[PDB]
Amino acid sequence: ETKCTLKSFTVEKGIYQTSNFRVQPTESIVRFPNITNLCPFDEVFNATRFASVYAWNRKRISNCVADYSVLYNLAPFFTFKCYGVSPTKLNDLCFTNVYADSFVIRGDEVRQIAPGQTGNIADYNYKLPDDFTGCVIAWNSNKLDSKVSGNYNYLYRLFRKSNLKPFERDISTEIYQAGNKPCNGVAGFNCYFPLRSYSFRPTYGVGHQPYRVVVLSFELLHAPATVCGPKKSTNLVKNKCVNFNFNGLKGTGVLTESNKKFLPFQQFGRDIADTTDAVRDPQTLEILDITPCSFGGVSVITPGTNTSNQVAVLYQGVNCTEVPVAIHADQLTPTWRVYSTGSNVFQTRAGCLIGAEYVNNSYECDIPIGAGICASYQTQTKSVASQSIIAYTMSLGAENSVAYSNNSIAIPTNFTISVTTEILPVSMTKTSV
Amino acid sequence: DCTMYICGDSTECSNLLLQYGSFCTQLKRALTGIAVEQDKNTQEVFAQVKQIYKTPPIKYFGGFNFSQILPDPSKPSKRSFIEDLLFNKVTLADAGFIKQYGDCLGDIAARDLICAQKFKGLTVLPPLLTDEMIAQYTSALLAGTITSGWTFGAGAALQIPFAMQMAYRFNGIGVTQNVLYENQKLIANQFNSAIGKIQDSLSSTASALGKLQDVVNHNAQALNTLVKQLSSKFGAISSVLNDIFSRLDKVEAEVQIDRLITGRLQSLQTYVTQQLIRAAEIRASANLAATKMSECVLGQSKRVDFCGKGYHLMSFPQSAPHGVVFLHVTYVPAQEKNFTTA
Amino acid sequence: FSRLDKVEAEVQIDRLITGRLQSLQTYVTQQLIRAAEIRASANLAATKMSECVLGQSKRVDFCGKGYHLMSFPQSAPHGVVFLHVTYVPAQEKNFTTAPAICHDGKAHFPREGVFVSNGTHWFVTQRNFYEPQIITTDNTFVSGNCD
Amino acid sequence: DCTMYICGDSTECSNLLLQYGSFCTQLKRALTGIAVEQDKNTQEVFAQV
Amino acid sequence: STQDLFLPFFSNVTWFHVIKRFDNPVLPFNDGVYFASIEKSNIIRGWIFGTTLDSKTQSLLIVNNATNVVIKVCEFQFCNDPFFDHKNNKSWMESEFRVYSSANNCTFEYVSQPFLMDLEGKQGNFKNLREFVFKNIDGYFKIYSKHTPIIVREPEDLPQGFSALEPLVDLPIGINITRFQTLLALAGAAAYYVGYLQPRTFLLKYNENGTITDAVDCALDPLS
Ligand SMILES: *[C@@H]1O[C@H](CO)[C@@H](O[C@@H]2O[C@H](CO)[C@@H](O[C@H]3O[C@H](CO)[C@@H](O)[C@H](O)[C@@H]3O)[C@H](O)[C@H]2NC(C)=O)[C@H](O)[C@H]1NC(C)=O
Ligand SMILES: *[C@@H]1O[C@H](CO)[C@@H](O[C@@H]2O[C@H](CO)[C@@H](O[C@H]3O[C@H](CO)[C@@H](O)[C@H](O)[C@@H]3O)[C@H](O)[C@H]2NC(C)=O)[C@H](O)[C@H]1NC(C)=O
Ligand SMILES: *[C@@H]1O[C@H](CO)[C@@H](O[C@@H]2O[C@H](CO)[C@@H](O[C@H]3O[C@H](CO)[C@@H](O)[C@H](O)[C@@H]3O)[C@H](O)[C@H]2NC(C)=O)[C@H](O)[C@H]1NC(C)=O
Ligand SMILES: *[C@@H]1O[C@H](CO)[C@@H](O[C@@H]2O[C@H](CO)[C@@H](O[C@H]3O[C@H](CO)[C@@H](O)[C@H](O)[C@@H]3O)[C@H](O)[C@H]2NC(C)=O)[C@H](O)[C@H]1NC(C)=O
Ligand SMILES: *[C@@H]1O[C@H](CO)[C@@H](O[C@@H]2O[C@H](CO)[C@@H](O[C@H]3O[C@H](CO)[C@@H](O)[C@H](O)[C@@H]3O)[C@H](O)[C@H]2NC(C)=O)[C@H](O)[C@H]1NC(C)=O
Ligand SMILES: *[C@@H]1O[C@H](CO)[C@@H](O[C@@H]2O[C@H](CO)[C@@H](O[C@H]3O[C@H](CO)[C@@H](O)[C@H](O)[C@@H]3O)[C@H](O)[C@H]2NC(C)=O)[C@H](O)[C@H]1NC(C)=O
Ligand SMILES: *[C@@H]1O[C@H](CO[C@@H]2O[C@@H](C)[C@@H](O)[C@@H](O)[C@@H]2O)[C@@H](O[C@@H]2O[C@H](CO)[C@@H](O)[C@H](O)[C@H]2NC(C)=O)[C@H](O)[C@H]1NC(C)=O
Ligand SMILES: *[C@@H]1O[C@H](CO[C@@H]2O[C@@H](C)[C@@H](O)[C@@H](O)[C@@H]2O)[C@@H](O[C@@H]2O[C@H](CO)[C@@H](O)[C@H](O)[C@H]2NC(C)=O)[C@H](O)[C@H]1NC(C)=O
Ligand SMILES: *[C@@H]1O[C@H](CO)[C@@H](O[C@@H]2O[C@H](CO)[C@@H](O)[C@H](O)[C@H]2NC(C)=O)[C@H](O)[C@H]1NC(C)=O
Ligand SMILES: *[C@@H]1O[C@H](CO)[C@@H](O[C@@H]2O[C@H](CO)[C@@H](O)[C@H](O)[C@H]2NC(C)=O)[C@H](O)[C@H]1NC(C)=O
Ligand SMILES: *[C@@H]1O[C@H](CO)[C@@H](O)[C@H](O)[C@H]1NC(C)=O
Ligand SMILES: *[C@@H]1O[C@H](CO)[C@@H](O)[C@H](O)[C@H]1NC(C)=O
Ligand SMILES: *[C@@H]1O[C@H](CO)[C@@H](O)[C@H](O)[C@H]1NC(C)=O
Ligand SMILES: *[C@@H]1O[C@H](CO)[C@@H](O)[C@H](O)[C@H]1NC(C)=O
Ligand SMILES: *[C@@H]1O[C@H](CO)[C@@H](O)[C@H](O)[C@H]1NC(C)=O
Ligand SMILES: *[C@@H]1O[C@H](CO)[C@@H](O)[C@H](O)[C@H]1NC(C)=O
Repeated sequence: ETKCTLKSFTVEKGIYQTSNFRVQPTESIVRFPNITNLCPFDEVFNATRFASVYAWNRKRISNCVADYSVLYNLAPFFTFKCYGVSPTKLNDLCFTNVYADSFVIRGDEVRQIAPGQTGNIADYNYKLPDDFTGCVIAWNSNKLDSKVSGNYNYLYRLFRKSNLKPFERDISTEIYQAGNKPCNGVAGFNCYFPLRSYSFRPTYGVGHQPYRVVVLSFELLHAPATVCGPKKSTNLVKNKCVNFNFNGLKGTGVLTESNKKFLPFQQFGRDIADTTDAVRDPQTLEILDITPCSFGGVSVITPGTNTSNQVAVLYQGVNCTEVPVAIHADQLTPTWRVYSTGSNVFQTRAGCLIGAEYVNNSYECDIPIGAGICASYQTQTKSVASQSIIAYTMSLGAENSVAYSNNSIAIPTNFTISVTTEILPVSMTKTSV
Repeated sequence: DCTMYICGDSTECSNLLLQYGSFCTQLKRALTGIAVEQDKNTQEVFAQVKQIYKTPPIKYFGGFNFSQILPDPSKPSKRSFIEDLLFNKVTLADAGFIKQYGDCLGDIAARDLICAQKFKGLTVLPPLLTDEMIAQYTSALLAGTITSGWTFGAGAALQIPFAMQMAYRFNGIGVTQNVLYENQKLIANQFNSAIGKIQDSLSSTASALGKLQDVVNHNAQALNTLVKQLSSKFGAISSVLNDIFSRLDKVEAEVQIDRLITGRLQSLQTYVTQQLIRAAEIRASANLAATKMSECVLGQSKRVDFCGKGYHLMSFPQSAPHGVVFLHVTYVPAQEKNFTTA
Repeated sequence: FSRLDKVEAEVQIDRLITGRLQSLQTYVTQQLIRAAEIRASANLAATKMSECVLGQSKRVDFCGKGYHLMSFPQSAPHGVVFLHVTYVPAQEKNFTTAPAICHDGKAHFPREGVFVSNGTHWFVTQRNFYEPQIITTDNTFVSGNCD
Repeated sequence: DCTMYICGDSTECSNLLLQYGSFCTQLKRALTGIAVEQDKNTQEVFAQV
Repeated sequence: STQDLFLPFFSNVTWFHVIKRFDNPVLPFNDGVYFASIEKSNIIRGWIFGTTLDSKTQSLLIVNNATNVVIKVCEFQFCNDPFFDHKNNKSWMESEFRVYSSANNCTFEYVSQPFLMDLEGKQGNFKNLREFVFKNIDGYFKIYSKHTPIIVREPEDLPQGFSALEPLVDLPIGINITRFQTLLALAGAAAYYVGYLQPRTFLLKYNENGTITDAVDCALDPLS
């Protein structure tokens, strides 16, 4: 791993950083609230009639299991367009407050139901905001609701004094004026009843025949959930690394029981970095801490490669008892499990040091480990002999008490003339690009 | 860890990061370059003696009272009285002490900011020279100075009586050595009183070690900013990396994620540049501090105002968190009379 | 450019332009920071040329470990090597010493150097090399009474 | 003024700038850091009496 | 740090006070409202919200009657002096319901129990403070509230201290609200206060229990 980090077949004497170790999760976990009934979707998708789009009807969907697949398998209603999610995720995710908005329009006006659009249908009777999270569904209804004498009980507001707000509804029936004079009462010149009808007769041209529309406008991922996709809760587990999901909040971490007192209206807690670090469990109402699985830097300590291939490893910031628990019965980022055997393990103040043997006698610092410890390759033979990596507390210099006394002096009877080199950089290579 | 900072616990973000590759390795190499410089700075300043001098058990020095700048053997840490004040003025954040995880999680996870930085892959590494080994080098420089004067700088330490060392100093400032011996009890009482005022100042006022606290506050501020930058949306749909992969297809999730990758990678590049510029400023201070160790502790300097306001006599080094404190001793002329001259 | 239209080739190329331009900006910043570090070394090397080659420096350990005598500059690739020459004192002896000699009510101090005894006699010697001399009114000066 | 430099007299650009936020505050703090250094340099050089 | 519609600090709330004196006036409701009453024995019972109040367009109603609640939005024709009669329950109880004459096209209704309980155990003259915030934002009407039983101030009002409103309810009502009004019982001694929300950056302090415990209105003064 040091050879690949440095991109070399020969590694010089030193301590080198390498890829951080990370414990991988041992299982996946899923939690959703135990809502067992399939949602009342079909209670709108095959029903008597839908409201006139000037007075579009809004249904709240809650305390139930969504399954988009079983409805789309039944329903002749062959269309999709999404804005805040992919359709492929709708089966995976879960939702807070869910409203289906139900109405009828012409097949060519379907494009106006997208967010940010304009034209009188979008301006005067149904508006989606620029940050709409949801999808638009539509289907032709001429097979069921178009009539050759006409079905004029579908109405839309052609006139309004100003463009309406997102998710406002307007059922006012007072007259409207394009002439500048007060056209009071029931009519006037250039003045109008504000609602019109659709010429839905089966022999019409394409895109004028009736389309039934439903817009789903769900909130998701940051508030207590009431409608979930159809996947199944697992058991809960604690003190172990897992791929959790709570209410659609995917993440890898270790769960733990918490004393963070979430108030009744809360569902998630977050850190200064805007990430979820606690979450109340949707099945049993307790708060769980979320911590990232155990990880840290890995430093490799080597003599020069042309001196030897044996190396020691420092797991920086890690308590030594953690490394025997980091045993490769599961996956870890470093695949080279063999260092886990230990027997010569030392807890330095800088981290758990493995493969170097700690010795009681000091030396000059050869490779710096940290916090007063250094490591070196030498023949450990104080008492057949072999080279190994030792670790030691560094010497500062020779011990020397001074023979001071209140009337003693030392004076040199001779001298040495010594010549010493000192080397200083003056320049670096000029470069142009 | 650029991978855990940019792509916090995400597999698929880590595979998009590799399209940049070498960009993270430049950051790792640059921060490792700064980290080795800190140990080198500390060696240049403190390891100016190849022998560890001890002071003798008879603590008498012509009436000068070093008992508050020398080690006190009774303390578990072998620092002096004045060093044990200095270590309380500078409130540190994380000396790289290992976290046994149970100290990171639970109650402490609610309020401690060091564990929160670590969970974003930002780690403070320990110095090679611990505060006890810096206290030992500082004791060696001081024991050398009070028992042997400048001589331990130029060769082997040669003993001299401390009042005869002070006479050599007085000749150094152009005052004839009889002016020491005729006034030795006064010169000692003045020095002992002046050392007493160092403890009083450092025990009384907070606004003294600001030059060292500012270095801790700059690193703490720069990491708190770098943690807070993870909140930035960079024009993506969200900050939360999971909430993008949980809501989009691999074709346009890659547009929402590449923004967060670009913005977070630029945030690390800014931190490393800001750290290199400070490390250059700290180095310049370490080169000055090593020069003052050589010219004010290992010698007497005739340079005006280099070793404090006055004429330089002697200086005594004391360790402090991330720094050095020099107690400079200076002769200052006090009561002038007018004379006629020719 | 061999695989796209001018309308979306401009999206694929602008990425490479943005990333490569950021790579040069990083190199120039990294070069300016080193050039500042090299300059600081050149300012030191010019100061050592002035104070250790063109002169003798009384600054402790500035011109090498010892007492500075002379230094000789040598060129090297991108740098300078100084051969510093230093007097280092080598073979010390313990002596008894005193701050003053009392002779005739008057107290005597060394003019230059220090008083020493081999154990029976007394001498003046210069501080940094043992060369003993008989104590005289030419080796010493007087100030005050002995008490 | 990063707002004035980036989003010169524009309201809606200023609201897009806030999606970065802290990035401008680092610039303001860094330039304020240089500005206090100039006064300190001038005190160190001239105010020696 | 958050930007929302909040009540600016040290702002002039309008103050209303019943006795034979009554004050049921219609007030504007622009961007949203802080409403509070310092109250005993339930005299205030709810609010009307709308734009016309005379069935030509819908309007909202909230009421706490004797044993429960109603929340409804409809083409109401509200009575121009809406009130209830009880006189401390001296000899008769709930009987007349002067709130609307008609309720034509209705598009949401809800019913519950007796909203907002009193303090427990009582104490001498010990009144309680009811606080609310009402917002209307892209079809949703959002209600936040707090209750704090606190010792009565006498010439003073709206007492010094800090406490945060929890979120109560969200109603998907889909209507323009521009004006609002308050419902009272017929004597009592209730007082109420109305303030207007404005867009304003607030910096909030959360303690280790995660309750908001202090705040700075960043536009109040240069120190803020
Ligand atoms: C919500 O309802 C509001 C009131 O029903 C409405 O505001 C109204 O808008 C019209 C048209 O802008 C105004 O009509 C008057 O406009 C000016 C004076 O404001 C005059 O020059 C005109 O001749 C005409 O009289 C109303 O005065 C105005 N009323 C109020 C109280 O603002 C909003 O537009 C509605 N908002 C939505 C999103 O539906
Ligand atoms: C001061 O230090 C000098 C060393 O730096 C020292 O010089 C050395 O003196 C010894 C004799 O005392 C010489 O030893 C050799 O002498 C002859 C050969 O020349 C042989 O008989 C001996 O076996 C031995 O090999 C050293 O060679 C000589 N070194 C040098 C560099 O000249 C002085 O004697 C010292 N002076 C005082 C006053 O202490
Ligand atoms: C060198 O300066 C030192 C600081 O002024 C001074 O130390 C102080 O000495 C006094 C007198 O011995 C101590 O006074 C205490 O003595 C005992 C200690 O158990 C107590 O019973 C008394 O009540 C009283 O508090 C000081 O405590 C002591 N201070 C310190 C920091 O140790 C030295 O005496 C001076 N040395 C010389 C030679 O003058
Ligand atoms: C301390 O150093 C002293 C000076 O080098 C030394 O004293 C000297 O010792 C020699 C003998 O080794 C004397 O030589 C004399 O011998 C007799 C004395 O009566 C005379 O006939 C001779 O002519 C000759 O003068 C030196 O005169 C003598 N110097 C003095 C000033 O008395 C000591 O021996 C040394 N002491 C120790 C303890 O080492
Ligand atoms: C408080 O006021 C509420 C309305 O102002 C009132 O609600 C009313 O309750 C009655 C009885 O449940 C309803 O009467 C209808 O009930 C069903 C409807 O299908 C039928 O069996 C009955 O024949 C009758 O039509 C009212 O419709 C209902 N009013 C509304 C608008 O909700 C509460 O009962 C009142 N509570 C107290 C304690 O005063
Ligand atoms: C965060 O919420 C905590 C739980 O409610 C709260 O702790 C509680 O604080 C009170 C007041 O200090 C304690 O009251 C008791 O204090 C001692 C015994 O510890 C007794 O002398 C008193 O008579 C009284 O009974 C509660 O015991 C204590 N509860 C717990 C479980 O420790 C904190 O105070 C809250 N934090 C803040 C900043 O308000
Ligand atoms: C040194 O002398 C100056 C002024 O000259 C003296 O003037 C006479 C009063 C007398 O002292 C002569 O021997 C000298 O020639 C002193 O300056 C004065 O100081 C006082 C305050 O002490 C002040 O009121 C005067 O205005 C000053 N006058 C001037 C012209 O400066 C100075 O104080 C003397 N130095 C010392 C150490 O005493
Ligand atoms: C200078 O003297 C010290 C100790 O004082 C001496 O003690 C006697 C032995 C005798 O020499 C007296 O004239 C002095 O008063 C010497 O320190 C000793 O060194 C030896 C090794 O050489 C060691 O075994 C002892 O333990 C040391 N003792 C102490 C108390 O330090 C010192 O070596 C002398 N200096 C020189 C240059 O010889
Ligand atoms: C609002 O309510 C009124 C009264 O209920 C509705 O007016 C009646 O509507 C029905 C059904 O279309 C007609 O059969 C009646 O003849 C109408 N009566 C009168 C007097 O107009 C009105 O349609 C409703 N408006 C909306 C938008 O729902
Ligand atoms: C590494 O972690 C273990 C805990 O798993 C620490 O062992 C604990 O030590 C404390 C103090 O002696 C005891 O009170 C606990 O009972 C121990 N716990 C267990 C389960 O052993 C160990 O001290 C840590 N090591 C380091 C170097 O921090
Ligand atoms: C549609 O709904 C009716 C009830 O309204 C039901 O009888 C009928 O079987 C349903 N048809 C289909 C195709 O599901
Ligand atoms: C799940 O639902 C069943 C029956 O609906 C109930 O008995 C069980 O308690 C629920 N689970 C939890 C955790 O409450
Ligand atoms: C490294 O060791 C090999 C022998 O294994 C030797 O040939 C080579 O010259 C050595 N290189 C250095 C720089 O020590
Ligand atoms: C170091 O020496 C002690 C005795 O002082 C001994 O108990 C200990 O085992 C030695 N250290 C190691 C690493 O074995
Ligand atoms: C040194 O001399 C002083 C007197 O100045 C005396 O108090 C002390 O005990 C002496 N100590 C030694 C070790 O000679
Ligand atoms: C509050 O109202 C008074 C008038 O009664 C006025 O003097 C004062 O300026 C107002 N303050 C604010 C902040 O509106």
